[PDB]
Amino acid sequence: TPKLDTRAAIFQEDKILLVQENDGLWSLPGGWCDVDQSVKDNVVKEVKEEAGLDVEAQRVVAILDKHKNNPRVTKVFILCRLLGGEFQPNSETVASGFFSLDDLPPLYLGKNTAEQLALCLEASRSEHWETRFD
Amino acid sequence: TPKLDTRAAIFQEDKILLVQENDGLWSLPGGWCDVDQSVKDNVVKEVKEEAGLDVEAQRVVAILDKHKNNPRVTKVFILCRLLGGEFQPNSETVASGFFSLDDLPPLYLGKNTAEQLALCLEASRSEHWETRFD
Repeated sequence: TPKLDTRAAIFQEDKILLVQENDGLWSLPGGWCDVDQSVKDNVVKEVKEEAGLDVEAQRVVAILDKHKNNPRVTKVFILCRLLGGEFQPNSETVASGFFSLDDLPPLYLGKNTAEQLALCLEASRSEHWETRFD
Repeated sequence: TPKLDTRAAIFQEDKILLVQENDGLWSLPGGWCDVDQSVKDNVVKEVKEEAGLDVEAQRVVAILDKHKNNPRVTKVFILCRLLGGEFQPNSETVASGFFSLDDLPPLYLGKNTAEQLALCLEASRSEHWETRFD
């Protein structure tokens, strides 16, 4: 079957949380779903490990086919609510920050486009949401 | 990553479409997601192949972990809207029908519980829907 990728979208003052990798590109916390873990458990653990943050998985923004949306992977964008924490040294990422969608840092487009981040912001602002899929 | 399973929920007069397998058990059309196909393309093709029906993928009912909900699989329940067609001979299923949730036939519980079918009915009746996940 297609490989599962999970991405967490965390907002504070409508600014999105992004993590920076060794190559200097920025992306939503996430990655390939651990075989023995569910989508929700996987995003929450990845946010803790990559951004030092405690979050609660809240809403499925979108389930998207990488080939149709990014430069065989099914990508699950999960809107998460911040509980707390702070960035800590780790083997996966080197920095994190809250970024305005009008002034984004260089993105790892294969992981998340500006369009997908804008979709996540719209999901965070909506009382009702229709999960997108293709 | 976990294997992806897609299930299509099709309603007519609030009765759900179920397909019967060689073992005499009934389930929603679906199966493991083809590696080169998206979730949507995969459910639509599986409905055509298993039930002889043309449907349009509409809504993500739920993305559920098999281990937490059924007797390492991530299950995607998709609400589909019927376009037309009729049951035809095939190598996967032997019959199909619309069943009332108050009088269901014997189910392949590993594929779909009565609870998951009831969840799909609730999604078909709701103008707004919050996609469930765990």
